[PDB]
Amino acid sequence: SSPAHLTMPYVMPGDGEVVGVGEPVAIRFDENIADRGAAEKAIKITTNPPVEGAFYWLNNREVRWRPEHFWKPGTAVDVAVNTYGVDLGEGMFGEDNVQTHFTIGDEVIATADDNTKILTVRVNGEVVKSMPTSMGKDSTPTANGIYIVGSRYKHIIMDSSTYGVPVNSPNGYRTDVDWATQISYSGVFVHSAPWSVGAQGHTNTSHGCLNVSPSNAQWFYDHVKRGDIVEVVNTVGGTLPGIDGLGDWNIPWDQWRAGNAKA
Repeated sequence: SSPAHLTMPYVMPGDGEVVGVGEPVAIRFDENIADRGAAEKAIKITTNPPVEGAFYWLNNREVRWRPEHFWKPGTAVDVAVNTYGVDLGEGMFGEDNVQTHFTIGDEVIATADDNTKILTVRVNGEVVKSMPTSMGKDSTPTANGIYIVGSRYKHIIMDSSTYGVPVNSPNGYRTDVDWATQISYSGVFVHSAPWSVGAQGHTNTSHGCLNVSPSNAQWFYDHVKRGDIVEVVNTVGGTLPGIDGLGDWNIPWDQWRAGNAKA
């Protein structure tokens, strides 16, 4: 198989998953797609209850599809990527078809307000939990906007070595973190921060992550799922880029729906 001439699609969420109301459909190709319009035409997304949605490309290989507003809980989504033998541009053909079926679970929206420094978790519109947080310092602030819950980790190592920065160096690090819920590809997590417990709810002290107590971070880890939402408001930061990877909802609908198949 030639990487220039054959490409395989991969769809997320996986088959049979239950995801949050912020989860887009993601179709990722293992090669660059020259004809984005062809790829979009080959993908059929069925929703029940039916809802309008549209495609937007985050990069040369990954397209996302979502509705204008957060999904309605209980919605069933069927995705048919019918790319087998389809010309995806410049002598590049789809290698296979892929399918997924998934459903949307409860609406879970956690709001962090820099005025109160509380992260308030709402489930189907009802407050179920409040937790003190310490967000990014004025000089390294947490960006405002809408974040989608991604991967979670009971334990994770943030290692500078991965970026070529040696651990034993001024900017180097090899850091152990518990109960880490990823909310941006750029590396924003909700996580256990035993080191900032006294500041949580009061003063911002972090590098941009949402520091919470060990117990509250375990709670968060236990009670969220992929596609749930974290909203950050009133920080001195900018807005999370729409093309972060988990920042899809920061792109206004009129921009999203116009797409970038020809842009």
